[PDB]
Amino acid sequence: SPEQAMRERSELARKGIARAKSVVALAYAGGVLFVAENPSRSLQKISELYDRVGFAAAGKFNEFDNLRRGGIQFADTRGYAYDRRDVTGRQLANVYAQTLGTIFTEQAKPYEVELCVAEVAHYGETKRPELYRITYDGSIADEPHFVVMGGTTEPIANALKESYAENASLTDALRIAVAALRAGVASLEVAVLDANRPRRAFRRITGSALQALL
Amino acid sequence: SPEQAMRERSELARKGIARAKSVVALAYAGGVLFVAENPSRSLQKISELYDRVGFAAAGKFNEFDNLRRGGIQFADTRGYAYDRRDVTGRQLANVYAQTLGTIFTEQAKPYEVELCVAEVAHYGETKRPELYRITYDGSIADEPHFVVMGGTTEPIANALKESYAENASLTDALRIAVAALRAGVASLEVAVLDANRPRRAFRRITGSALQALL
Amino acid sequence: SPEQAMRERSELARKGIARAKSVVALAYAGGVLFVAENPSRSLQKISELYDRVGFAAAGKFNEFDNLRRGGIQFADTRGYAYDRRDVTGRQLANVYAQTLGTIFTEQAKPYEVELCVAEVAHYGETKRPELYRITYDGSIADEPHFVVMGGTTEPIANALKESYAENASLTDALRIAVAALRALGVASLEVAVLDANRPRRAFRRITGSALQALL
Amino acid sequence: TTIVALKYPGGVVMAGDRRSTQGNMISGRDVRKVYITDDYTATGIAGTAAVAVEFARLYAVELEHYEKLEGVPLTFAGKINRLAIMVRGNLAAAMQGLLALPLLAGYDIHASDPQSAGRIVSFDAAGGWNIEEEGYQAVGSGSLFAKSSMKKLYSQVTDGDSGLRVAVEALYDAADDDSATGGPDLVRGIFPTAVIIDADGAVDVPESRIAELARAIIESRSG
Amino acid sequence: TTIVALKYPGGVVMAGDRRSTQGNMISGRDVRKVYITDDYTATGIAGTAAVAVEFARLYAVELEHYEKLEGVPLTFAGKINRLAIMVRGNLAAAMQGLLALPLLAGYDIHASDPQSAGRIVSFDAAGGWNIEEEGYQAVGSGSLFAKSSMKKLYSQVTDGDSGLRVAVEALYDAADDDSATGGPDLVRGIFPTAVIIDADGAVDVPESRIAELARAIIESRSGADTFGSDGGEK
Amino acid sequence: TTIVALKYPGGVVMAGDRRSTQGNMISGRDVRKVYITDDYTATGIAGTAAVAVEFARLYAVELEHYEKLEGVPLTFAGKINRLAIMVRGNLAAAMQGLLALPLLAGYDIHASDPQSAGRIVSFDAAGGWNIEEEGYQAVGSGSLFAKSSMKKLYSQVTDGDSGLRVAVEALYDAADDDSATGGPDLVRGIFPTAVIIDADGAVDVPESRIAELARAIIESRSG
Amino acid sequence: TTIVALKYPGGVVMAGDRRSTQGNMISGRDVRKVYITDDYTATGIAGTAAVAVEFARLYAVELEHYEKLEGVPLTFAGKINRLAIMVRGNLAAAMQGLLALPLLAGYDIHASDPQSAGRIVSFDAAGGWNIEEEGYQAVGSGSLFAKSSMKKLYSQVTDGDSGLRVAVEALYDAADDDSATGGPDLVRGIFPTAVIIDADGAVDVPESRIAELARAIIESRSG
Amino acid sequence: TTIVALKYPGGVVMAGDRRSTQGNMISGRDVRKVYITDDYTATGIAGTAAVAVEFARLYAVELEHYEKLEGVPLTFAGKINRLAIMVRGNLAAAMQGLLALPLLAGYDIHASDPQSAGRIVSFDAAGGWNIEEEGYQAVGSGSLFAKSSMKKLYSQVTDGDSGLRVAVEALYDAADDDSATGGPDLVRGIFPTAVIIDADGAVDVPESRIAELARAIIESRS
Amino acid sequence: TTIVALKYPGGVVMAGDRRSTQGNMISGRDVRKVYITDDYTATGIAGTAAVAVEFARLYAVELEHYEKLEGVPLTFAGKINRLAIMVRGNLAAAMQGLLALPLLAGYDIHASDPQSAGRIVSFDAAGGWNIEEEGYQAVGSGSLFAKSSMKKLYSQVTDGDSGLRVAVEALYDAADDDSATGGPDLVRGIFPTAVIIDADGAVDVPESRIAELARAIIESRSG
Repeated sequence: SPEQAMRERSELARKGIARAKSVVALAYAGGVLFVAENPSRSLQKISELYDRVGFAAAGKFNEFDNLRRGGIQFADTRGYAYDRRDVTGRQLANVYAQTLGTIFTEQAKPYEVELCVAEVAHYGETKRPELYRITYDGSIADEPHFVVMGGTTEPIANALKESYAENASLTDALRIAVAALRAGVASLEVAVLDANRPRRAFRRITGSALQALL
Repeated sequence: SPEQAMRERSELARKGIARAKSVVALAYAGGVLFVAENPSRSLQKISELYDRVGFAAAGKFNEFDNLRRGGIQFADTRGYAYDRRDVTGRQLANVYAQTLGTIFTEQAKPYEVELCVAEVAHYGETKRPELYRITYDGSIADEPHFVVMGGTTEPIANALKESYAENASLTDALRIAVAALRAGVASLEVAVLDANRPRRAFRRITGSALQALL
Repeated sequence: SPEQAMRERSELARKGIARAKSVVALAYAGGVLFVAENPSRSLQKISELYDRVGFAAAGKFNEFDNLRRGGIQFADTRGYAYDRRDVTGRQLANVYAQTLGTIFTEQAKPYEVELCVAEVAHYGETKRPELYRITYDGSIADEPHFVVMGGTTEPIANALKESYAENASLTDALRIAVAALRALGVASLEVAVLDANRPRRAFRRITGSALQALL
Repeated sequence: TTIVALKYPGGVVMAGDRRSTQGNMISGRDVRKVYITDDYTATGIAGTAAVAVEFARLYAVELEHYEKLEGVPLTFAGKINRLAIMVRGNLAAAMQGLLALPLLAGYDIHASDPQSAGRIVSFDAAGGWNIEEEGYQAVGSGSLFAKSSMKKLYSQVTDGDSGLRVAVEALYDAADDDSATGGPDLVRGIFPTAVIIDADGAVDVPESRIAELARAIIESRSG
Repeated sequence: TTIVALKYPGGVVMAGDRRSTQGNMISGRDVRKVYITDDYTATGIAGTAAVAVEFARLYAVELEHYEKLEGVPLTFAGKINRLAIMVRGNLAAAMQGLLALPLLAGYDIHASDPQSAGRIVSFDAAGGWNIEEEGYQAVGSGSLFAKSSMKKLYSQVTDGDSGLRVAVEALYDAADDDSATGGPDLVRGIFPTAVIIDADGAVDVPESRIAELARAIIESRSGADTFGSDGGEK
Repeated sequence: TTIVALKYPGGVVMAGDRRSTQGNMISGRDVRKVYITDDYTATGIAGTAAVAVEFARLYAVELEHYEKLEGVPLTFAGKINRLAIMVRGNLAAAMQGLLALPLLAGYDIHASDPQSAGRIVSFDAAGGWNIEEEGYQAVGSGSLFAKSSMKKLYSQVTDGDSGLRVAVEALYDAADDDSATGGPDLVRGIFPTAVIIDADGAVDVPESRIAELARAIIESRSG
Repeated sequence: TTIVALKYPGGVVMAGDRRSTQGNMISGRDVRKVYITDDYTATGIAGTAAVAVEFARLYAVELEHYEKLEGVPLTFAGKINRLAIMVRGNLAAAMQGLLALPLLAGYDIHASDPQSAGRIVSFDAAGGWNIEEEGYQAVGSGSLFAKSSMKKLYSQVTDGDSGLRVAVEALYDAADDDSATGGPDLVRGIFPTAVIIDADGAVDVPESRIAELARAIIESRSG
Repeated sequence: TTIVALKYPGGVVMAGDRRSTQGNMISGRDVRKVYITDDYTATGIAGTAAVAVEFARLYAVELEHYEKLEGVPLTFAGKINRLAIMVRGNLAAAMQGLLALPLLAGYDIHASDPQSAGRIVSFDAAGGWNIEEEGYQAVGSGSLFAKSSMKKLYSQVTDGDSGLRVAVEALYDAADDDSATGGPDLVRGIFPTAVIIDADGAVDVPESRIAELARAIIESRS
Repeated sequence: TTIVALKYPGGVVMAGDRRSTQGNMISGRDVRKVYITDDYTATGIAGTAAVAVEFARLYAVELEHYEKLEGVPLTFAGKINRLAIMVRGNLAAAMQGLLALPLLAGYDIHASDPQSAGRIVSFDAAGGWNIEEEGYQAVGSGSLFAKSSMKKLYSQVTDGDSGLRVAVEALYDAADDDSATGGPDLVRGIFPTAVIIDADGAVDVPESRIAELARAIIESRSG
């Protein structure tokens, strides 16, 4: 039965996503903070899509990595075609949702992925950062404060719901993110979408710089 | 049903890999040492991918040989396109993982192979050698000390873990590898990624030289 | 079950190969000797692939004949592309193994064939002849002395293993091959050799009065 | 053909002539060459008339198509890039005698200073574009005469009305020095068309005001 | 059009003029010809203006695309190869009147000696590239005069400021001997644009410094003309 | 441009000049025209510089690709055939001005006599290759003068050093009779590059040795 | 060939001559050049006769095809656009020697004022179309003479009959000044064909009325 | 070459010459240029002989193919359209030296008045067709002379026999003023061929009748 | 270039010169132009050297490929047809300056009479072939002189040795009357290459015998 097939696909995708690490992304005063539990040094679950757009995902690496490459290609093509400022995170989220829905419906096995698209305002501009979560079935939701993906999210979601504070500095935001993720440096990947950057906002904080903030 | 087929393919690939020989690759002072239990003289399980990148595999010959040819083609295309120094073992490992995942998911029978991509630093440069292992399903793991593939790995892995020593010389590394592999020069294939070489690190040690080393 | 399908294909191929005639190839002082049980006069199970490369097969004729034609095409293309001396029996064996593995895995029915690729040294060169056996599933093995394919290989293999003489002459090698095969005159046997003493093309057929005299 | 565009504090104005000729013969007397592509941009195209009309229609269609698809209008630089792409793609036909040179004037809502939001962009035959910084630009056969007249008359521009008068006078000079550019036809009552763009959008200039300005200029020239 | 680039201890500086012409007519007065492709390289392109702008934009897009896809920027030789491939591909359009000759200057962070990490690369119409190791290079119609001026003025380069002054003076000489190259426009206050690359990255030179240097050069030339004569006749 | 190659007992040596010209103007002074494609062959290409660099890079890539794929290097005749195929395929572009004439020198490890294992191969515009039996060859604009000098100087070649000196002197003669060929620049200290191939492989000749030989030749011809 | 069309209060009238020539030789004497495309538009095409007939047939087929498919006739501007597209697509054939210039006259039922619902559209070789505003237009070899005659005779147009007389006189003048346009043949009784379009549709003018008008014009010219 | 066709009360008659030349040399003396395409139409094609024969064959094949497929013959206007399409498609080959100009004559069964059912259609190099209302038409090198002769001789046409005589005399005049057109050969007994189409169909005119008419004309002009 | 072939009782012999030129300059002195395609046929090709070598290589590969595929060698007429097809296919390249004219000499084992089994086939630029029935044929620039010499010297041919001597003398005459054909070089000891085909197959003639014949001819012509 088609309903039974949908149930099987949903259960498979949920089990696959729950078996991976947990990724948390929350907005702060300086933009968007990305914190992910990644023991590997080569594979990265956080990347840059465009000047003011970031990427975060959790699940099977070979799937969301391909999706990240496709999104980068789409963003670069759109930027070169019309203009760099015509590229927005909403378009990337819509394309990701459509692609994931098509994969979930037509392909033999759905992608066990959970994407997070973040967007910050341009330089010299004021706007609340935007967060988008795209699920394995194509559903897309808008989160105003934080996004938690991968693994067991309920304890982390409750911890963030209790401990979140808007306009917090980078240090406090990192502390809150790590504390909620537990519920070290060598097992965490941290990147920031710094809204104060002139053109390219994405920036990675690793090594002694990451240790200093902890 | 999808999980039943997933377990079926996993068991098939595991049984296929366990029925083959064992290959050991460990990083020593002079680079990376490759030792394989290969009784044949024409068929080879160890090969060169690029100037500072090696290749090792175990399992069905016609599968990992095709993978080796594809990797060589990709590496040469990348080197001629941008530059030789732009080719890194990380990109080759990612391509291998993606290809193996696609084969495991979409093809009738998964490849019964287990790959090892090793990379040493360039000439006049200091960097810890990198070891990557890619499995049948597509998962890629980073190993800092040694990689064991094919056959019964647990005794060999434990023997290496007890007998491993960093900065070991070539003779000591060969002795450790042979001793762990047992748990003759006519049925052993030996290759080294010598970081002391100017451009092409790969070099085969066969004949009386291997007897002198052992 | 995929395991059940693999076992079914293996049994089908083994039954197909065992039901055919027997082909034996052994190395001697002057090169590689090919002796095959072939009652026919037009169909041949022994052929030439390149200057120093031979071919032997047993099983369904229309399958290994197509494989032989493909191998000849590959050898000629490689020889014209780079050079004649760049073509070796190892590459032909690898191509045959890959093709047979693909056929055994993807095609509806695996080929009931068993190939043998032999290579001798060039003119004025000393090198042990190389013998390769390729099975229906793609497995390739290196044989230093002799290869036995087709029919009941156990008695012929044991007879060769007991009667094999290194660096034997052509007449002694032919006698040993025939005696092991029977465990059969010019009308039901096909004989060809890879004469390493030839300047360029080593393949040569020994039939008719010459074969009877050599017998 | 001659199309002019100049910047005034708080907006931009574009005007064009009404004559189309086939060699020396006059084939048209009421050709409209200034189009309103969207709420805040106006495009004037010179050269072959058919290519100009097709370019204006296709450009407006493309801009509206993008706006409807994405739910947000293109940025000004995006519009410039699309027009430049069209001009570059028209090069092969331009070499055969179907040349079309556009002129883009618009108002930037997202610009910081409202009084300097006016924009004038000129294009060449190779598709290259340049944002004008001297306040005025012209295209067409009579472009040089109109540009030289505006060079001397631009100091009198202080608002929209003065800018419109200067544009009309520049068109009058271009028609006075170029036979392919039509002047104000008092016998038939045909006058150049103009478009004024400001923070409230792009609107067409009524014929009565342009007629009054042209009559004033003619009376000034006669005396 | 004329773009100059020269090496100084600890970095590199590239500058270009501001004039675009259509035959003898002057169609542009503030055209910018020097671009910052990434954090450590600058590219200047001469020839047709449209092709130059398109090439600069496409090259920057390609470099950033590779950096985002792979997570590591291209080596300097890789960037050189990509630019040479683009130039070679544009050969058919160049033969039809759409020629574009680029000039690449950058700072090699992976170089051994920090003081000699500056790089200058010149290209030809066939896509061939040569890493200039004499300290300076120029492209454009007035490139010969600027190169000959830098040949005599390169001995004064000791740091970034002296290199910038030498580049401005070379552009002034090129505009003095070439009508297609625009000189310092004191009436409109338009001056050539420059980019300075060092260990801290590539940053645009503020217009005030270039204006001061141009005024000093013009005053020096006027004073020299006042002092000099035609062998004793003025 | 001028590239010379000659055989000496036990090896082969190839040398080339350093000058590139665009008509009469000198555009390059330190161009390297001799490449080490693999451990036992060297390739010198004359003509358009960009095409020469691309040919050398592609040829080295192809040779290494085959060696890695098959686990055994190509025979010398296979390398000759591949280079000839590349030259034949470049004929259409060569007719348009992008001409590239290579020169191949190598040491054959599989040869019978080690002292006669040196090989020199010359190519034409149609891809025809000829294994030289005279013991020397030259390509480029100044090829004729260098070849005529080597014809008179080859009797003095008895080892690697004498062969290198003869090659340097032939390049000096070619530069003395050809303006497109650059001679030893003593002011800038720029000297021709050379490669020596023997049983131990191909190695680059240090600049000090070539500079010393060039100074000796110049002092010999100054008196 | 000469085809004329002029507006009269309450409709529009189109007429054309009957002569087709091959250089100086006369090949046809009864060629019909005015077609009724649908109930409210008439198309006259000048140039090569075969291309004109093919164009009229294809245009009528396309219009009827759209009307049947959509269940509602095209608007007038849609018909103009389709005709312009066809003319632009025939550009290569026109360059090869198969030029065809159409002339469209129609009655817009959806127009606000019934008395000004008549429309005349002219086309150029590049596909450019202009809606005529002076009330008359002509195409063909003798188009200039007919247009100049109508410029003087248009003041007499007050209804359909006077407009028909003016059109016939314009055709007579065009034939009087152009040898490629045939005049009223009184010997064979062959007269130009005309189509009158009004609120009731387009109807062919009977030959007797045109013969009477032509005889009256000839008698007026004789005395 | 010259092919003439004229209308008479109750039908139409088409005739053509027999000479084919290669420059000034005479290569053929009995070439047939008038074909009975179907029961009620005849086609004459002038120009290159090979192109004319191929065109006639292909046109007849197409007409019979449509009739067999649809079970009903094409209308006359449909036949005109198909022939015009073929001529238009042959324009590229015509520009290179393979021009073929056809001439179509037929009898319309579905016409209202039987006495005026005859039809003559002429074609130009661009594929345009025109139904001739003058009563006669000619194609070929000597077409102008034949048309000028028919302009004076058409008043004598009252039935099939008079029309055939007028057509023969027009061909005689065309051959008299044109070297590329062959006249009546009284030494070899070769005469122009003719086809008469009426309500009973299209029939070939016997050679004896045309020989009688040609001899009468020659004796009249001697 | 000049290649000669002639029949003698019991076989056939083909010989060719050793000179390759680029205009007036001599580029090669030991070029081999006669190839043994298989056990009983020999092929000599004149024209561009690269095209000749490629043609010989491809023809030999094709013949051996057919023999291996079918297990039986092609008939002589089949070989002629294959070579003619290759020549016909090379027509476009020949018109561009890459002309190659082959010459085929073979021994027909299947021929009824062993003493008349020799075959000589000549080819033209259009791919046509003709089996020579006069006993000799030549190709190349000096072909006419060699054929005229053989016309007088063919009466002396009685066996293989006399035929070889006549072929060498014909080549000597061709080199005597044609600068593009090289004669016997006594200084360098370079002599023309020859192939003799009989019932036992095709073998290469040793250089010593050809040197003896050339010296005898030179001594005879010296006085």
